Amino acid sequence: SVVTKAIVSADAEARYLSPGELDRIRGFVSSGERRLRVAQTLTESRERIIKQAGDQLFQKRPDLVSPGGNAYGAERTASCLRDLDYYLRLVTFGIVAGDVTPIEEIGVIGVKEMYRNLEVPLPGMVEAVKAMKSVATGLLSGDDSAEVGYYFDYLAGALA
Amino acid sequence: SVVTKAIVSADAEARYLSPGELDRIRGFVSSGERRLRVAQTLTESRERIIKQAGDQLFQKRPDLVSPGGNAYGAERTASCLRDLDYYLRLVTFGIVAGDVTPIEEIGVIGVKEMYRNLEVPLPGMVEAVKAMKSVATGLLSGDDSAEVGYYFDYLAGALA
Amino acid sequence: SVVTKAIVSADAEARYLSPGELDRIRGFVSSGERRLRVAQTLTESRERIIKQAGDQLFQKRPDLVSPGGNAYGAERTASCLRDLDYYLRLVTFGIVAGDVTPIEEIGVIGVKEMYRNLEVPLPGMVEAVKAMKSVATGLLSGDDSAEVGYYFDYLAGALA
Amino acid sequence: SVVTKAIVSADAEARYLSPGELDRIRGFVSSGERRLRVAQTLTESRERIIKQAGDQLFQKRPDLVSPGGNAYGAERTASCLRDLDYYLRLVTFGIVAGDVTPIEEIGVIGVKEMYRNLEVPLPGMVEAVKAMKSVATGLLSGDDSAEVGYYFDYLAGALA
Amino acid sequence: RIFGEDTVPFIRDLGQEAQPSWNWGAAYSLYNYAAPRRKVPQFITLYADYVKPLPNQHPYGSGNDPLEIQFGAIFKSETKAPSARPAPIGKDVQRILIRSGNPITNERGNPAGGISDKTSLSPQIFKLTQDNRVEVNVQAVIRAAYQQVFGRQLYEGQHLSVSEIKLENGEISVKEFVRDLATSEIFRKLYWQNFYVCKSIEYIHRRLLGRPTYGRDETNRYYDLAFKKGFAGVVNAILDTMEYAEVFGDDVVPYERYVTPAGLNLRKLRAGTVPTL
Amino acid sequence: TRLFKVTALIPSYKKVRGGRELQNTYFTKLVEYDRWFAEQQRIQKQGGKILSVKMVAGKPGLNTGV
Amino acid sequence: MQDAITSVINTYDVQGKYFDTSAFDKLKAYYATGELRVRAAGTISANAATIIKEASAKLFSNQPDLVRPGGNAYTTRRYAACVRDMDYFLRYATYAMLAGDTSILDERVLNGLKETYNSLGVPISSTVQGIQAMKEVTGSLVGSGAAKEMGVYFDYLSSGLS
Amino acid sequence: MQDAITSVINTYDVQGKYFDTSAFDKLKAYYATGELRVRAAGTISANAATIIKEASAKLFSNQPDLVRPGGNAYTTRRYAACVRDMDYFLRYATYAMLAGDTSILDERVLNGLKETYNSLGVPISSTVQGIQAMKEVTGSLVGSGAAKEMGVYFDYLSSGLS
Amino acid sequence: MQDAITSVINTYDVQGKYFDTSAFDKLKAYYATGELRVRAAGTISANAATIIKEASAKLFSNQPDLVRPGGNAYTTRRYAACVRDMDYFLRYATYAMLAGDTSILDERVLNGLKETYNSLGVPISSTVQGIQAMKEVTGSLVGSGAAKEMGVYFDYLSSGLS
Amino acid sequence: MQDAITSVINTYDVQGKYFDTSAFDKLKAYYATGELRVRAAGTISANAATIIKEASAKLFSNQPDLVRPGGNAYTTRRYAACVRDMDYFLRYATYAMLAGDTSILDERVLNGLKETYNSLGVPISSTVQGIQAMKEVTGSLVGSGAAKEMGVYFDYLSSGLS
Ligand SMILES: CCC1=C(C)/C(=C/C2=NC(=C\c3[nH]c(/C=C4\NC(=O)[C@H](C)[C@H]4CC)c(C)c3CCC(=O)O)/C(CCC(=O)O)=C2C)NC1=O
Ligand SMILES: CCC1=C(C)/C(=C/C2=NC(=C\c3[nH]c(/C=C4\NC(=O)[C@H](C)[C@H]4CC)c(C)c3CCC(=O)O)/C(CCC(=O)O)=C2C)NC1=O
Ligand SMILES: CCC1=C(C)/C(=C/C2=NC(=C\c3[nH]c(/C=C4\NC(=O)[C@H](C)[C@H]4CC)c(C)c3CCC(=O)O)/C(CCC(=O)O)=C2C)NC1=O
Ligand SMILES: CCC1=C(C)/C(=C/C2=NC(=C\c3[nH]c(/C=C4\NC(=O)[C@H](C)[C@H]4CC)c(C)c3CCC(=O)O)/C(CCC(=O)O)=C2C)NC1=O
Ligand SMILES: CCC1=C(C)/C(=C/C2=NC(=C\c3[nH]c(/C=C4\NC(=O)[C@H](C)[C@H]4CC)c(C)c3CCC(=O)O)/C(CCC(=O)O)=C2C)NC1=O
Ligand SMILES: CCC1=C(C)/C(=C/C2=NC(=C\c3[nH]c(/C=C4\NC(=O)[C@H](C)[C@H]4CC)c(C)c3CCC(=O)O)/C(CCC(=O)O)=C2C)NC1=O
Ligand SMILES: CCC1=C(C)/C(=C/C2=NC(=C\c3[nH]c(/C=C4\NC(=O)[C@H](C)[C@H]4CC)c(C)c3CCC(=O)O)/C(CCC(=O)O)=C2C)NC1=O
Ligand SMILES: CCC1=C(C)/C(=C/C2=NC(=C\c3[nH]c(/C=C4\NC(=O)[C@H](C)[C@H]4CC)c(C)c3CCC(=O)O)/C(CCC(=O)O)=C2C)NC1=O
Ligand SMILES: CCC1=C(C)/C(=C/C2=NC(=C\c3[nH]c(/C=C4\NC(=O)[C@H](C)[C@H]4CC)c(C)c3CCC(=O)O)/C(CCC(=O)O)=C2C)NC1=O
Repeated sequence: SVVTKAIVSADAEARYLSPGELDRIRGFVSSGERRLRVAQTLTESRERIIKQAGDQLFQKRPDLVSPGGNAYGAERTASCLRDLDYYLRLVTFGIVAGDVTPIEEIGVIGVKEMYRNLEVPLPGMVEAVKAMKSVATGLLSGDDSAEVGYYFDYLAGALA
Repeated sequence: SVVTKAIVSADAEARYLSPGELDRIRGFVSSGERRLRVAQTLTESRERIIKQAGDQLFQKRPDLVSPGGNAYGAERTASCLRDLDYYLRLVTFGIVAGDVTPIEEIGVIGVKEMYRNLEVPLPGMVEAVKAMKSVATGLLSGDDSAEVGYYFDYLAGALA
Repeated sequence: SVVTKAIVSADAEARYLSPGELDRIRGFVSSGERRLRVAQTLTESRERIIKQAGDQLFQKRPDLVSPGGNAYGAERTASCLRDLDYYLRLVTFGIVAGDVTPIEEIGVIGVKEMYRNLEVPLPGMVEAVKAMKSVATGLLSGDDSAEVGYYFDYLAGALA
Repeated sequence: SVVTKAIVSADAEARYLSPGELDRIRGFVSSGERRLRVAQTLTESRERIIKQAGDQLFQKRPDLVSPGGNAYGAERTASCLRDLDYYLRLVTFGIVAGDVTPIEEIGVIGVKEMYRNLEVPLPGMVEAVKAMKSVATGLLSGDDSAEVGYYFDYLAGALA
Repeated sequence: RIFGEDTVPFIRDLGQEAQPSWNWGAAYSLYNYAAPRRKVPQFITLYADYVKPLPNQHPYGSGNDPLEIQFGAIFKSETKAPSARPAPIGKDVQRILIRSGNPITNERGNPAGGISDKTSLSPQIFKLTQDNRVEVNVQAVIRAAYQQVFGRQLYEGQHLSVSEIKLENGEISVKEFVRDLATSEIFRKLYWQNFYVCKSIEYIHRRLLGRPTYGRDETNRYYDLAFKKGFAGVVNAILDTMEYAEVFGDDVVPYERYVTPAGLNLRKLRAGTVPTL
Repeated sequence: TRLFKVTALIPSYKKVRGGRELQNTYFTKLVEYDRWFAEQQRIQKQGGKILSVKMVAGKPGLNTGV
Repeated sequence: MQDAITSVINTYDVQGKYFDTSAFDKLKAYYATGELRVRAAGTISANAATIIKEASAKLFSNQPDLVRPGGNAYTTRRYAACVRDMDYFLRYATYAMLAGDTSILDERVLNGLKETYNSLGVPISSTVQGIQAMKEVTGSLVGSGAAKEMGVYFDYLSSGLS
Repeated sequence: MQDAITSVINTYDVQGKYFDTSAFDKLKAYYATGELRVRAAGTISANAATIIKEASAKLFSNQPDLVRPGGNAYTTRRYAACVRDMDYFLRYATYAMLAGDTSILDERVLNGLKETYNSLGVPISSTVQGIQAMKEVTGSLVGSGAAKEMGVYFDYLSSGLS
Repeated sequence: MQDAITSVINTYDVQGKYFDTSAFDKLKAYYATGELRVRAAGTISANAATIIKEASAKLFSNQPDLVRPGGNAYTTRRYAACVRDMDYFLRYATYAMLAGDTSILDERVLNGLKETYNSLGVPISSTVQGIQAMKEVTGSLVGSGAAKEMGVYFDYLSSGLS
Repeated sequence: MQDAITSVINTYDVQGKYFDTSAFDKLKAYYATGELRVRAAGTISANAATIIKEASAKLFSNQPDLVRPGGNAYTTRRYAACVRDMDYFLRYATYAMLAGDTSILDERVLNGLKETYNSLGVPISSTVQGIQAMKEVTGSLVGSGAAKEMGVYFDYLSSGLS
């Protein structure tokens, strides 16, 4: 979270928190309810976001669900949608926390080794998360959309 | 090569070559003639090998040449077969060198970076390498087949 | 041995053995019968080789046995021949191992300071090992004599 | 600067700036307007602040301007007040920059050796900086008083 | 006087007439068909060097000094363009190095300047304090270690993964991680086996201690360590110096502490960064 | 004789430093045999106290394989 | 390194002057563009691999001999070095765009880069063309207002190599 | 570094070409010479101390000024430095002979040796004389066939110094 | 030397290719800027002594130490040498601007110049500052576009001395 | 580093000759002046800070622009570096005087100092003026003979820089 980031920076520099990051903490706690309402607005739209993103991904990449591809078959497409579920939940966690820390610590560290073990193509992941970004930004107003897109494109860059 | 690797392994500890290294070089220079014969037999028959290997690869992984695939289209398939020709040339270089060294520098360092910058799927590369190995071992006798198979196995594991 | 060196070199980069290391191990195990017959031949004629080596040393270097020398006296001559016994045993160890690591870490590592602590001239040691090489290569067959000679040359270069 | 420090941290790690670092820069550029207002207010009042702080210091520590004191005489008192003006300008630079880096570079690194070569007392400097903080914070608003006093206390600790 | 109206000029080298001694090597470099291949002037430089103190130079010549860039190990070559200046630098000559940080923290004036408090002039320091037995500081320290030892990140196949795992797990310290990097086969390939031995020693010294060598004491010591023990001997000896221990303990990644005036000139004298009048 | 397991206490006698350094004073680490003589010397230089040393990886008294 | 704020601070400190109207105008001009710079930096960070893709593909389409045998980028190792250098250029152009200053380009990138490339045999013209290709590819993603900002730093790098 | 095999491989790799009859002829030549090269390498490894012994003694006998006071080799330090340089020369000539290529000599020894010796005050004529001493000393030990092979690498070192 | 037209000709000749649309576009760009280049060159040639006067005055006013005793420019001979160096920098910047390429700058100024100043003890930083002074003085006389063009080559000289 | 005794030892070792009467005469002269040297060194050590204070005060009074904005000694950092350099010069001059040989100056002080200061931007002439002011201050404290002795080393430093 933002508080954790400020505390670890202070501890690394071995001094108390300055008025600047104290103001950072005040601003973060002042915006908590907006983060929670954004987290809901994403949460009711789980199925619509995930299914639209999967449809767009397999529109751009028919080879993935083509015979011989990674997502060929109903069960493997279900696993695709479940991975998108994981990443949408992680984006909600990041929005609530104020930074991307839950996103990496749960789904970015070691993701390349995991998906190499799973024959999962990383370009497919980045296209899927870009589709989820485009879908999720439409659900929100501009002020919410910008911050949510920050988490989404951080995740896209990390997957790439 | 064997000589190069032995010399660098000697130089790193500032010593003359040990009896084991000299014996290894002796074995290599004694096997040189059959190594050249293997390099022959792979070299003349390579239009065949490339064509059969590509056909087998695209049969076992139709997704690559399906719409949305990496090698979709005549020109990208041509680039695919060109890469196969590159790697089989590297294999003959390794056979004459007696080590996987020329393969390693020419086509293993940064290969993941390059096939990410091209989004060539590494599992497809590994499948193509196994296809080339099977086709090439088909045209060699058992003693030659094992030797060429070691280099193909190194290439496939490196791309994996 | 050869297997130990290949395994540690491969594990240095945390990787499986290269076809080069597999090939050197294969050549090592392929030649086990000849080197083990060499070990037979050397261990059967220990006392003869040791005696002629001592005689050749004493005639080549009358300095050591003359009064005031390191080898003057019956006990010190006995220690001389005892060290020759040790070193030919180490040569047999290296021959069966296929690498000079047993010789290295039994009789080579710290030998300089050791014969400094014994006031033993290192030129005397190299003359001893050259005499041992000559006597052993005289008895061995043409192909086996060279293989023994390379280990003896390693030992000679190691001492001084 | 905040931007300089974020860029240097990202460059040291050979990475792009993270969402947290961009968030810090976003907050900094948002607050830049009021920090410019604070700096301009502190700049317009330089004569009043320097004069009032100088009289407060000299009445609080008469021994500096007494005969035999460091600042005794018109020219030495002028040099005293000119150092005060230097540090006021440095505080304004820190205000605009968002951190104490301009202060450190221009007037904190090597300050003790310089004033030791000048026979200038360090407690006198610390009390002068404290008087400047009192005068400036008294003239300007309470909300900006904390922000300005942060840099003033940094300077007071540095010269202490 | 020498040629007159009717005689073609000739080279007046040894045996033709008396030869000057003060320009001997330069002159016989000039009376060579490879003289046009050298573009740096050699006589103005020589006659200026005869009347001036020693330059800021590696004790084995200017071709032994690498460019102070992030990565690469770029040296001047004697053969592509000679451009070679030899200097009679003795064994006790101590080079003048410039601090990458607080100027008065230089060890020549302040022997305790290595343990001095870091200013904002100094580079980023990476220290591992994480439980020394989820943390992003460990990965940051790993990347900083790769950035110092190699100057850059390596490709994925080249990572010392086992050493990294031991690093976040706490079995080894940052110093042991740096040692595993610097003694690795990849470091030997990149910075040892393709270079002149003293060039490799100089570059490795700069990567490991963060400063160029001071003179022929250090260069000769590491040269003899090369002679006796090889690349591993040199690298282990540099890491086993006391100076390393005071400046970089077991916890902190090495960083650049000193530069040469040429390396400073590379950054400062670019038209953007030159101080405007 | 490959790996030693060494625990030690190294107090600070030259400075008073305000960062976190509890990990630097008391620590248990694995040192190689070839590294251990120099490591023990360096620890004794700094005024540290060596509490326990144990052989871990290798086997004591190996004439070969070390 | 030196950014726009530090550049103004230094140019006034060397004069010994306090901030005047011109100084505050420069500081305002920097602070006004901060949101654009941060948004562009975020976009470039999230799309760096795509930018390198498209610039490399364009460069090796105009000059296919670079990646074919006998070319400087012909091997997996040298192709990796090429795309790595392009990534370095993109990262430092983003840094220079955030800073508002070209100083970091001079003191972390362009210092000795031309002579290093001359030593290595790296073709300078082809590298300048790759930098230009990164410039067009980035301009599409960031938008015109940020495209103009990235253009000056890409041109600074190109003139440094050239 | 580079040996004969790697030299042929790199030539055909830069040409993007295939191993033709000429390439296989060169490979056959190296494999034919390999056993002689290995025997010579082992012999030189056996007698390296002896070769340095005799070459140093002969060089200092032909030019006794070096070891008398005022000579470049007059001290224990400078004499040991001379012996260390000669031991490098022997070891690296042996490496080049076993490889069949002088690239290792170039990059590891000759790139920077002239300037090092000129800065140290080391005589280069006398160093070439010492290299020739090692040359004709090792020629007797390795035999005429192996001497003809090691001589080209000793002459390469001498020409690089001269 | 080499100019823009010769640069394009050489680039296409090494490839063995005939001119295509890109090469013709580059040639057309040079032909478009030729008239501006000629005007700027004539203006500079008319006012070279002036530009040297203000640049030297600026440099020696901001750094008076250079011309006091113990300074590098302290004598009539060394002051004349300094102003001669500035004159040559200006002339070759004009040559490069006319040619459109920095090849003459390298060949006739920058090859071996830093070594020469290092031997002579010339402060290269002060020389670069004088070059920057000549740049700003020249720009005012030549106008906006001519100033940008001339500043390209002045900055090339300054970075080359680096 | 070599003193008078070491210089005699080396000039007799290069010849290979033992000591004869002349060497003993030179050594006796050095011991004759040794008491003066030790007293001067002790006096200078006792008052190093004072000497630096008047020397820097005189230099900055004679050249006020140095410590004003735009001068090379305008910062606490740069002022501290300046007085640090002055301490270097005093300490190494004391070393050279105590050794009776100017070798240490060439050996540890004047080597690469011109290039270092020229890269930093330090005024060489003003540093020489600081050295001369330090000479004047040191002379009055050490007395006439010790001043004449220290003057040769101060003049050596000033001529080495200039
Ligand atoms: C919260 C962090 C987390 C993640 C992200 C995660 C991913 C993950 N995906 C898996 C399988 C899978 N994942 C995918 C999805 C991929 N297929 C491609 O077409 C798409 C580009 C892409 C999805 C957008 C597929 C097809 C599989 C089945 C592969 C197989 O079983 O062979 C599996 C193996 C378990 C299973 O088969 O159900 C894991 C662990 N696990 C975690 O603990
Ligand atoms: C921007 C960083 C910077 C600083 C801070 C700075 C301070 C500074 N103050 C100086 C003189 C002085 N400074 C003082 C000030 C002292 N008088 C009292 O004791 C007070 C405790 C104290 C001031 C509150 C005095 C009295 C002098 C005159 C010293 C003399 O001439 O003997 C000098 C000597 C040169 C000169 O007079 O111009 C410097 C360099 N210079 C810098 O470049
Ligand atoms: C003005 C300063 C100056 C000096 C000093 C100088 C020395 C000098 N000595 C030379 C030859 C020589 N010099 C000597 C002298 C040495 N032989 C030893 O026995 C003795 C220790 C010593 C005589 C005392 C010899 C023997 C040669 C002939 C070298 C040869 O041709 O083989 C040569 C080359 C021939 C020529 O002059 O054209 C030079 C240049 N040249 C100069 O311009
Ligand atoms: C951030 C977490 C952290 C903690 C908690 C910590 C405690 C700590 N205290 C230490 C020394 C010490 N600690 C004390 C304090 C004790 N003296 C008594 O009078 C008091 C009852 C008591 C303090 C209230 C003293 C006196 C020493 C010096 C060692 C000695 O001489 O006994 C040391 C080792 C030596 C050193 O300072 O380098 C540590 C590691 N270090 C850490 O990094
Ligand atoms: C000798 C070392 C070396 C190698 C190996 C190498 C490979 C290489 N392959 C490329 C493109 C390609 N490579 C492939 C191959 C893929 N198609 C399928 O996905 C398969 C999984 C796989 C082949 C089995 C394809 C389709 C392209 C074209 C990509 C595009 O259209 O942009 C390119 C880009 C430029 C070009 O095509 O010439 C390179 C440089 N270059 C080298 O210097
Ligand atoms: C961060 C500042 C910095 C930079 C930028 C830098 C450039 C640089 N590029 C290098 C290699 C390379 N760089 C390139 C890229 C070029 N050649 C291709 O044709 C392209 C046209 C072009 C890129 C667009 C290539 C192909 C190599 C391989 C050359 C070799 O290794 O011999 C190397 C050699 C060291 C190594 O590869 O590890 C350096 C030092 N060094 C630095 O310290
Ligand atoms: C000033 C420093 C210095 C020293 C000391 C020194 C010693 C030295 N001893 C030498 C040979 C020798 N030294 C000795 C002495 C040994 N014989 C017995 O074993 C004794 C144990 C011992 C004497 C007590 C002998 C017999 C030789 C002749 C060896 C030979 O000719 O091969 C040589 C070779 C002479 C030449 O090549 O012309 C030198 C240079 N050199 C120096 O620059
Ligand atoms: C592996 C490539 C490599 C080589 C070869 C190399 C040579 C080399 N030789 C050196 C010293 C030396 N080398 C020699 C040898 C010469 N003088 C004698 O007269 C002979 C004619 C001749 C040898 C046959 C001597 C005498 C020194 C001592 C120089 C001195 O201490 O001033 C030194 C400097 C040691 C120091 O700092 O004092 C180097 C670097 N360096 C390298 O990186
Ligand atoms: C014992 C041999 C030796 C000398 C002489 C030496 C001088 C020296 N002075 C330096 C900085 C400096 N030196 C000065 C001194 C100047 N300021 C004024 O103009 C004066 C005229 C003049 C001094 C009287 C200044 C201001 C700096 C700071 C430069 C900067 O930070 O940009 C530096 C670079 C920073 C560092 O200390 O690492 C060196 C190396 N170093 C040595 O190892």
